[PDB]
Amino acid sequence: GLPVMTTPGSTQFLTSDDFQSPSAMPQFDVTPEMQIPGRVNNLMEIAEVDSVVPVNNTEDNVSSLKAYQIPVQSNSDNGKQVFGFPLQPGANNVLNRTLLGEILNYYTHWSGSIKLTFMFCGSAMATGKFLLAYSPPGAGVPKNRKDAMLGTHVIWDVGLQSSCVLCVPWISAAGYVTCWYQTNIVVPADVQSSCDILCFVSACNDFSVRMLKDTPFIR
Amino acid sequence: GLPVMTTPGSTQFLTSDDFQSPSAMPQFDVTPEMQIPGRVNNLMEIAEVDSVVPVNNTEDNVSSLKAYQIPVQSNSDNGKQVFGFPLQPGANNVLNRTLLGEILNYYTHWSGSIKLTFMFCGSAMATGKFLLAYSPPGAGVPKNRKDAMLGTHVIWDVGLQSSCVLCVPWISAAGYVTCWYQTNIVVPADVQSSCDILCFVSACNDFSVRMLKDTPFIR
Amino acid sequence: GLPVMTTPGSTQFLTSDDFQSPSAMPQFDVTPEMQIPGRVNNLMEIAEVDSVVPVNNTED
Amino acid sequence: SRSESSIENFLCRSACVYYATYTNNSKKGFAEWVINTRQVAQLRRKLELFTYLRFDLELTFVITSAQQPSTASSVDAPVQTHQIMYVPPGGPVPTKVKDYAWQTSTNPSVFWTEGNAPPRMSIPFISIGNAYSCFYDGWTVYGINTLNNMGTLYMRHVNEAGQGPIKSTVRIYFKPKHVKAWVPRPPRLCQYEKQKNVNFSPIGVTTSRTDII
Amino acid sequence: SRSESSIENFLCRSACVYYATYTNNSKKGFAEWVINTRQVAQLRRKLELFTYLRFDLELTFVITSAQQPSTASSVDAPVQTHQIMYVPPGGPVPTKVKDYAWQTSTNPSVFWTEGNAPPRMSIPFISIGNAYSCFYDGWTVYGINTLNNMGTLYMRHVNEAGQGPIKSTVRIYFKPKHVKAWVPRPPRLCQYEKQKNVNFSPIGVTTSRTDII
Amino acid sequence: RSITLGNSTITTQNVVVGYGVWPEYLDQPTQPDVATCRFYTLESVQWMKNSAGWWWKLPDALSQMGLFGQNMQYHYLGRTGYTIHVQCNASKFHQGCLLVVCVPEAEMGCSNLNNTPEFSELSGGDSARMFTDTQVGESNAKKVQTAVWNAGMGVGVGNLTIFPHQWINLRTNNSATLVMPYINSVPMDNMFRHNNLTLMIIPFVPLNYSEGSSPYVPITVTIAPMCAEYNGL
Amino acid sequence: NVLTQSPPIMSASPGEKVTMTCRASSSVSSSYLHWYQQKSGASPKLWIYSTSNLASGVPARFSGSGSGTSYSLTISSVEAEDAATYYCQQFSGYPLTFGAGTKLELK
Repeated sequence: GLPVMTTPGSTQFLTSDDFQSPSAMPQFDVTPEMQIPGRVNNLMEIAEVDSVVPVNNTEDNVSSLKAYQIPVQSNSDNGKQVFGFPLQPGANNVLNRTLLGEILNYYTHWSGSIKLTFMFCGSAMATGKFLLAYSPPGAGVPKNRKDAMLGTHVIWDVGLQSSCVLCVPWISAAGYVTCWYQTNIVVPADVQSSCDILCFVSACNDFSVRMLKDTPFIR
Repeated sequence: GLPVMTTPGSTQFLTSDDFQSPSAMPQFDVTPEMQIPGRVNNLMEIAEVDSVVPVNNTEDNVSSLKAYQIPVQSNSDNGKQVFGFPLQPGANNVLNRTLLGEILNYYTHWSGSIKLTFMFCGSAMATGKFLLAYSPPGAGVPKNRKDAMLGTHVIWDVGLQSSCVLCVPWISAAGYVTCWYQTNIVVPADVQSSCDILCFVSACNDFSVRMLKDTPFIR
Repeated sequence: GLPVMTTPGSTQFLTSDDFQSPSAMPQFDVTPEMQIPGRVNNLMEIAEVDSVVPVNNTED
Repeated sequence: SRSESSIENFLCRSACVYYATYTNNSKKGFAEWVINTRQVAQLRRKLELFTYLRFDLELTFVITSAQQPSTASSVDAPVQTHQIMYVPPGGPVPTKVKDYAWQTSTNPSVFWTEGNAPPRMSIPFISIGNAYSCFYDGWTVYGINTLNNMGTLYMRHVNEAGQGPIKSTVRIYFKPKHVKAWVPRPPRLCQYEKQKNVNFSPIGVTTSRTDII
Repeated sequence: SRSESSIENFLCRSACVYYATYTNNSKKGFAEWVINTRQVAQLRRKLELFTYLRFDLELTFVITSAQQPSTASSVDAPVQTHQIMYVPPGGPVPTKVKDYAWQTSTNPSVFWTEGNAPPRMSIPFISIGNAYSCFYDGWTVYGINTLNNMGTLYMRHVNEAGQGPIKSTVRIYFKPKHVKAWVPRPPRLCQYEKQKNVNFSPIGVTTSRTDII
Repeated sequence: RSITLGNSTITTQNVVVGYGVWPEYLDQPTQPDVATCRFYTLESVQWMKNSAGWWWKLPDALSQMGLFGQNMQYHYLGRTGYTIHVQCNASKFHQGCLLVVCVPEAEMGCSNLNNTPEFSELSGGDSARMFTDTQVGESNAKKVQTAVWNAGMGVGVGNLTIFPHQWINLRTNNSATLVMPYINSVPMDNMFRHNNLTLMIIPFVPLNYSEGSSPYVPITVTIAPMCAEYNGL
Repeated sequence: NVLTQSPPIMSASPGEKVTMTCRASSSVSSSYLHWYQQKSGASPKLWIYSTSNLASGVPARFSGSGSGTSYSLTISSVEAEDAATYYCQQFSGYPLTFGAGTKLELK
């Protein structure tokens, strides 16, 4: 017949191949398609949406809806820390179980930038100001309001707008996203002073993942 | 199906083949290139550079930097040998561990020509003359300055230039590269008389190697 | 894959075949030719020359 | 590098889903596996990121053998042959090793002799609805959805026992092909209890730390 | 003749790099090899003529077998099957013969039955930096460079032990393919002590002679 | 003659450039180019009679050096080319010969055969480390083996001419000049854990002089960074 | 790397030739083997360096030899004033080990 010659690696099962296969059920006349809404072509479209960050863990709020709420009250000392969390990946941080951080646990190397949106869910009559400090990797965490101001920051006037966006990069000291009281919460009579803040996280649309592995969130 | 017919030498592993192979990791999206300087396309570019020849072995200079230096002093007898070394390959010669001779030990047959550069690292006020004799394969080693002059040679005036080039062929009595005092080293007052010479070797750009084997410099 | 079907006389060694063979030494860069005089293309050129006949055997 | 995060590169990966043994002379040795995606917990968590899936199917069987301890006197065996029968949804089902439903003409089976390449077979999108459904909020028993039924597989020897027992294991490999996915969904936080359902026991949202600052 | 001295003709040659044994019933028999170029001293001295290398990888496994001394009564065995699992850099690693990490879906493995052509597989340039680095003057421990990590390979039988022990050896062959090289470097004069590092003890420059003339 | 960079000025009268290529520029890396681009003259070493050699690890000798050292603690990453001016100044009555060679990725070897050297021993910051012409013993734990005929890397020291180099022969020459491009596998690396160049100066022919002349000769190294840029915001 | 000298005690009349040897455990290079001489109640003195070269101020009756792992020292004519102890030093790695000592008494 036609002379052929079989090479090494012939009658083997390599589990990561792509070969044609004999169909078990021919002549079946498979069901046609249908336009169902909401098609996913890529996993980066799942990561681009906003998700609430459980930034208030504290070992008794994790089995509650209190894990998402940052307490803000009108204290008596000017200049204090509201919250603060590092950007160190994987070692039990707070962006881990979120909807962005569930995709980045399926890969080993990823690198890009992050939107962080904060929303002040207090009264409509309450006013104040906040600092939103970001420390770059290498610079230490600020210990005063003053040297937090000397770095990069956003001053967030609550009475003007109720939402402030801060975009940082996140790569696989690595960073800090602390936030500070600039002024107190001034409130009228017959309005409550204990207000809360919610924090949303997203993907800033321009980044990449390599070398898929399996997630550490399993037995 | 299609009638085929397998020939002898089919399901064998010949270690020197070139066959297509099934990739273990597809869909990986390999890292792209990058312009790194200093690309090697051939091993003859490694051989074309100049390297110092340890021409002063003498069984106690080999664990030193003295192995590279040829002693030159102002003696009292006119006509003497400075150095001399055969061009017989492999049998413990001095061009063996050099950067040219490390490539020619990976092959069995090689044949071409050799640049040999000498450099007089003495004072700027010292003068003299040297003969640079080359004996061809078949002719004996010269035993006088006179019959060394009657062959092929270069007279190297040190006071004019401090570098003299001599090009010989080297094929896998086979040759000699002896060198002789023509005149003494004339030196002024308050200048040292013990000067040294360094010797560089290279490839003269036009030669070929065949039948790669493994080097004898291993356990 | 592509469906094939092996016929009789497949994995045999017939000593008078002509098949392609995998080279043991590739990348060797074989020595080129050279014009040597006196090439033989056929054995009938050996037979066309004259040779002396031992026609006087006689056992001694 | 955004081609590693596509839907095909995320889900078209091979995975061992089942592992069963069967011996030829013991009259209750034959394997059986109802094809479901909820078998291995790592693949299940990936397919449950989407509500509706649609894919072809490709299965490969790694069948090995072992010689069981017989009595004596020179057990010699020829090469063994196995049968891997695939029952479509709504087909007759065997219940013994010598049964009629092995011989039915609508259940396609492969026959494979030991010592060759493993027996791959391929199954198209076999359903009446236009997509497989991972979640189903309703009754047919709550949350079953009898429309995404993919069939069953059955394994046995075809040689009679000659002199000594021989038991064999099988590992089934699973590979979704040409995947389309719709309506993304948040990934599971709690652990998996039972295969059939979504039942769970509550757990905290995330691992905790000592102070907020 | 200058095509024998090219970089591809110098380095794209096959070389046996590893040799390990493993037996099926002894519960501590399975092979393991972390892929490094510093295994055999003759290939290492050739790859250390250059600072940065970049190549594809091609591996071939010559697996044989041997019948260990069993007790008695007619050991008969079917054809054996082995599994060769490749763990990428940063993957889960087995530690026993019955472990979960053999069954993971991201570690591609080949299954090969004895008596066929040997099991070749091919591995691309798997790194994040743009070149493998033979030398690294820095810390991550001094001079390690965790970026040129190529993975690990693991071998085992897949058949259970039937009547008698069987031990198997494996020889791994190594062939760089489509090689690019940068920044040449002088060849080593001293001998090799440890695999990890460049540590040495000093030796003379060359072999000596009696007199200079 | 009398070239200047920023607020410094050195003077020169033969240059050898790298692997043939000239250094040039490339989240987003920012370009600081005027503030630290100047000539950083390190202190002089003394070439005596029985001297053996010197070395400097190159993105570490400029770590305590002024605003260049301030730009390193503020930045995680960076990529930099260099320009090295080496001159020694002796009379016409001295004699010697130096090899000025610039080695990329020079792994040193420890004296103990199991361990690895330490950071205080591998590189003195803006200060020259010395080769020796004896052996460093095996008894001390973490020290660099500096047998100069092996150049600390286990190799023939005569074959060090394959790196970009220059000879300084006192009879004919006075200085050397090197222009070294950025050589690395990654395009931008950790600058705190990697010393990607090493500048070695080895006297092949030793210094000699008659009685009366100055008994040692100074050597002066000057480094000027070319096309430096870092990563951060 | 230890050195054994033999014989430990050596006696010979003046005017004859006598020799001693110093055999190393491993290979020592020919340039790193030296010979010393220590009289009774005095410091040692360097006698022969690098196995063949006489030191300064030493008489010409001595000549060292040997290579590899076996080295020796020969006295062509024995006088009366050169009765002392002779040690051999080596260097293969650190430390620098000495011999055991060979004592020469005249007869």
